[PDB]
Amino acid sequence: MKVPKVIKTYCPKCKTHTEHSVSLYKGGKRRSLAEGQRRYERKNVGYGSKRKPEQKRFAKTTKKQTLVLKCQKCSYTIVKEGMRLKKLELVE
RNA sequence: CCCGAACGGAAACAUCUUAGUAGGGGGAGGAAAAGAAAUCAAUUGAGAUCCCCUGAGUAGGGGCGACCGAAAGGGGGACAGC
RNA sequence: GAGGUAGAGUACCAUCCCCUGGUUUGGGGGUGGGAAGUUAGGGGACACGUGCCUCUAAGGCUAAAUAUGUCCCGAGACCGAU
RNA sequence: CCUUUCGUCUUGAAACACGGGCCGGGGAGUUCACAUCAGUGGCGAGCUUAAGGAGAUUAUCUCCGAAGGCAUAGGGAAACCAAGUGCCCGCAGCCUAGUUUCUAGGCGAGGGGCAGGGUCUGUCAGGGCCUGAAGCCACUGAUGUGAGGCUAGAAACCGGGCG
RNA sequence: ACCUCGGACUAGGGGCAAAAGACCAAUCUAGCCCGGUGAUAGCUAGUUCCCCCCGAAAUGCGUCCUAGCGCAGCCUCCCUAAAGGCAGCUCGCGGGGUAGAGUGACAGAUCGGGGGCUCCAGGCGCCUGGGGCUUCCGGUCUAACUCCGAACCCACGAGCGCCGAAGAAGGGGGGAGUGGGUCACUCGGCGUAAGGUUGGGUGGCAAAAGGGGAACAACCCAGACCUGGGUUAAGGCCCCA
RNA sequence: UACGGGGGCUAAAUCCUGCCACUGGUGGUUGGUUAAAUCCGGGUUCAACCGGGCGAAGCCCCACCGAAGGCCGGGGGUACCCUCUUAAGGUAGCCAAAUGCCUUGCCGGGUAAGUUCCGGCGCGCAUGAAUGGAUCAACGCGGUCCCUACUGUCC
RNA sequence: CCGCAGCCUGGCGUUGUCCCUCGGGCGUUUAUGCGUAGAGUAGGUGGGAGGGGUCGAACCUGUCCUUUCGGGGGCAGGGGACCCGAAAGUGAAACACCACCCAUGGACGCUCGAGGGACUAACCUCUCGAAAGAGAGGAACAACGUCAGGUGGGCGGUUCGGCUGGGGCGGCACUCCCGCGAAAAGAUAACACGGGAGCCCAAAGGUCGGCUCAGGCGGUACAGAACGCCGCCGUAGAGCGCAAGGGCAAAAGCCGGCCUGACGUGACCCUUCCAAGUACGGGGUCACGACGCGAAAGCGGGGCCUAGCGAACGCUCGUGCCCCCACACGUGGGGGCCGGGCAUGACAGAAAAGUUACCCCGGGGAUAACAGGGUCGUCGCGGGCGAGAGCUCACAUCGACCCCGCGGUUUGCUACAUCGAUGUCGGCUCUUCCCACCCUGGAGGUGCAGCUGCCUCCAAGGGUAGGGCUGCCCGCCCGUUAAAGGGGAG
RNA sequence: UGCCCACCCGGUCAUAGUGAGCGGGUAACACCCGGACUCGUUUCGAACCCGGAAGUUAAGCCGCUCACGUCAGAGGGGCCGUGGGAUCCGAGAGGGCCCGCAGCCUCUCUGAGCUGGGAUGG
Repeated sequence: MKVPKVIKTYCPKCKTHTEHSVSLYKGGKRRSLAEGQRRYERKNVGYGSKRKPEQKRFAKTTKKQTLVLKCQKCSYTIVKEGMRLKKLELVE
């Protein structure tokens, strides 16, 4: 697909339809020392089999594409619903 | 007091649990152990330890799965401290 | 009033391992470092700082209150010779 | 005169399926704890004493002992907030005169439907939950769950010894 | 590389094996005994007093699931609740594309003739044969065609009819088994077929004795409180009888 | 204490498993490099120090020598052609082998008949010379086939 | 799927002393600096108009080093005492003193490397020695401990999907969708049939406006059946993204204009999933708010409608706050919500390879193999009919294409019976049955001179061998005989 | 008066349609006049938009006739189902019969526009 860089949509803080910056969604860094991460080593310490099952088989060819819009007039950022696509082209 | 199991359970099973039990080794006594806080808790309080009833399946742990699982305080027993 | 004493590879720290709810927080050990020590230290749920509160280890030793039937008295909605 | 042999598995299969010589004796849904219900009783905005102590003809018994737990308010993670009333239909019973024999009408407990209120959430409608004042204890009972778990039945694996 | 005797040593996930997974005490794809341990069984067999009342399913969805379970439906028992409830029919009023029928009403399938137009081959401008196009006329089929279209089945209202305060629409609660069905008839599909399989509806049987069909789970008659009398059903009536 | 210690295939024995591309040497050269000694110039009041021409042998190069070391494939196509290692591409043998499908290749032996076996010829789908192919002396309670003698195995 | 031994490498400790070249440093020792304008070396910031001054300066004269030989910096004597300005320039001034930074070199005690070397006193190896102790070689290595990484079926535990007309192979009927199945309510099976999806579209989306298609006819240069143009007809025969079904004409089709509603938040409801429980997903109807389109009504939370998709846990993102302790407070760091993404196609979500013919266990006739029953595609046989050949003539005999029947001799399916056993091929012996008659008996026809033939019908009383090859059956063959029939009886 | 006759606004959505022929208009309705302004023609006043308005029943509109399409009625012909039941027939396929219902096609003939709300014309 093709999507323009700027889309006039509603801004919750601006309480009307405003211009926005549109870009793909990117996951953040794993951010070690998380509670869900801390227990991993505390569960991996000692002797035993691979404590947590890990996925090895993959079925879906692609992954869901998500749109991220930022509200220029108030620096707000909104999170949109995902969708399955080949590759979301950001060219206007 | 050291060493240290599998069986099963998770309807599979590997983390986990079954479990510091079964069992090994050492060493006593008629009881042993422990015993005088680097204890608690929290509006500035209590006052060794032990066991009994509660606190309580609460706190908290774990493919958050089966399950495991306190303490503090209160109530009893005798309450000895050098 | 003045002066003095008050326990080291011990606390504590990093790491690996063990276990217990102890979890970024517990205790033990191996390994490496490693203090202060009275004008000392520790502790008061992640770390650090600040104040406030309470204890003083790294040596002892200890009456009773409970664990049990190889045994001895007693009792029993325990059976009558497969 | 009419009549396939017991039990079980089983769509039927029982009669070519299994287990069945005879007799006698033995022999299999129990125990606890929790949860929940029923039935039963005691008390009641309380209930309930445990563990435990004292006295006693001594495990019986009597008194004492709320320790505690459940209910007595819910929402949400929290900071916190935090109700119990108001309409209507209407059973039994009662009252009214007829009782002609009675929904003829009222009163109407209970109950039902619209409400309302507290709470979080949503910017309002809303949405989720709670709220109309009764549970606790004791016995027996039943079922689920955990313990060998109705009875009996395996290859397995492990520890320690003995060849 | 003979054979054998007495002594001695090698221990089980080990020992030995001129090695067959052989032997190691009759126990060897991992020795024995005792203890974990009353291990694990979604499997297999048994499960014991009487009377009486009531009284099923073999289906759907999910499941490393089809030899079991969860949620349903189907049962029994209890309490509350207080006038309606509806397994049938009739009327009224709606829904339908199936049986059938049609193909010039689409989609396709498919047989022939006639007329005209066009091209080619042959023969003497003509004729014949063949090729393409059109028109007209005729016929043959459709689970995946429907211009039409029943019986029929279903919704709702009213009516009829039945049950109902002796024995009660709704609500709550305790306890289950049931998830392998089969056959007969009837309308399908698969397959020629099948006491085959797989669907819709009904009926038994399962759990239903009694009478007939010779005996018999299911075929017909017909639902066993008991004794007795009588009349009858499905069937039968020469003898067995 | 390596003619050893341990580990792996095998089972005795016998026989089959044209080329100078590189090096070495020899011979030579248009041509390039090449030490010591010597000449010239700068520079130094002379010496130390910088560049220019001559510079032997060896090396750079070519050809030959393989009873000099030694070497001597595969693929494409139809035993042969062709690029490269590096020059060519291993002759030869064996075979109805366990290899051959037409099958019982055909024929002969052996019997009345032989789907068994043996041997011979040659159509090699698809042998192509190494942990392979061929090979039987002696040996075997090994397996198959045939003959004699034998004989109640049979009729 | 993995885990643990062992092995290799490296780090740390047992780990000592001299060094040695270089590159790093540690705390020190010191000394070295011109874009232009200007008395002139302003390298860049500070306190600082005072700093030096028998608490020794200006002046010039040389020895000396260096440099962009610009020029400054260090030497005592000759000289016994003087210069910079708060004054002139510089986007930034004082060679007025003392500080910081960059930058060049050497050295001091310590550390690390590229490393290298040496020694012995650790320690190791061996010998002597009763002990004590001594001697010989390697060496701060090795070896051990510990940690990490690589390898690691040497050893240990495990799984080895599901559906299935036995199982495996086969395929996915295992996730969702169209029609048919399917029988005019709904629901309704098949490893039934014909098919699709794991997307694509910033425009293929919203709205407004305009035009009407496929196709055919007549006339015009190139001109053509079909490029364009002018007229006539054309009820969909086109087109609408992707399979099918349906729907659609001033449109949902085609062409332009403007847009981003393919909207945020909170809802109810349909299908999923009938009656009669339920995850997703899709879809519909809303309110609040703001948008966009059009004059407007109004229409727009995606595609004309029906397929285009993923729980817990954990991770990440956005969101405004909330919480972090047995004392409070501060900072950091964490935790929670609410929603989004990261996947599981075995698609209602374990992390998962083969053999066991050395197997073992509890079962299974809910189920394979031999053996009954049902059936008859095949097999054998029969009959109908009759193209054809036989000299003529279908039926003496052969009968093609077709059609209708029988048997349950093999062979195909069926799983009703048997899995706590109905012991499996052949053959031997022995008994019996049947007739679709091989011979023997009777009768007949004949393309029957006679024999030999060929064929039909009746007839099951009797007989129907012996050998070779092959285990058989089957099959080939030998020599006689009347021939050397075929089948049943678990 | 009137009512229907067209018109504007419709409902029914073909019995109301299509095609041809003819008839009707001095109002109504169109045809038709012209574009400077409004607006507008990826050329054009074609069309649309605006300003109009001579002529005119030829279009259209309207009525009528005839054809076809199409709804019904009747006739002829075509074709033929299904519920309910039986130890009825038939081996089966199938069929009859008693109890209840039908419809389908195709030719012939006969009809074939209805109606609400308002300003013109008779």
